[PDB]
Amino acid sequence: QVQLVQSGAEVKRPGSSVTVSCKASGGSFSTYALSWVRQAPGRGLEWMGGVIPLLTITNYAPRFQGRITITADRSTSTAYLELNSLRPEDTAVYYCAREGTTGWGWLGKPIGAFAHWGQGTLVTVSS
Amino acid sequence: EIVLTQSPGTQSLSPGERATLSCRASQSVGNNKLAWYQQRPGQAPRLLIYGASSRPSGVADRFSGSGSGTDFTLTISRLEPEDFAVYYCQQYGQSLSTFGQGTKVEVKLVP
Repeated sequence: QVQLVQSGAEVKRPGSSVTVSCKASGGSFSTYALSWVRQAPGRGLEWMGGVIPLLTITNYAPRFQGRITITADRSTSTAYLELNSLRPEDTAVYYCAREGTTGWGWLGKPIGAFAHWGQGTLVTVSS
Repeated sequence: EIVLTQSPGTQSLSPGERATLSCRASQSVGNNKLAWYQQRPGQAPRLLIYGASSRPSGVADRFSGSGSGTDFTLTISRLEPEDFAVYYCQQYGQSLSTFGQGTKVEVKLVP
């Protein structure tokens, strides 16, 4: 039932900002997290941070904190990743992924595992 | 961070064969909070294993997770064409989640 759909590929100039969106549908009404994961071309996966939309709680990986902003709109179950000032190194596919809650009940710490993924959003830094 | 080391980085195998994939952790992974992901070309990662050995609904039982502490293993039996992909481990035993660098399971072609 759970599906994550991301906004489409974007091309951006250096120094510009871009915002990628991840919309979740299905699942239970719960304190799930939407996390962002980077994959550079030919390279591996890296966790950037995440947000629990129900509670407006955000969580960053330290190596990304200074250069990104993660937010959510809880009424549309949509999470957002803003890359604030783009460099060539920022060219990558950005994935959203959903962490479910643990145990009985709608309200709990998100598990760290990613059972559901968006299709990815390619961000290409031109110039 | 917990550094996760998957080696070797590439393994060359044939269909029908068993693959063993290792993930080693620079520190103990708490409560065996270790996941495995399969990523086929062009596609998003797909969760194969969580809690070290637990298999989500809809994942074939030829995928098996084992291990604990700092030493974890994914075993894939009867490699099917579909199983040639990159495989990643991930620890979430600390709030700073990290991934391994990936192991490519690729078809062994006689050179």
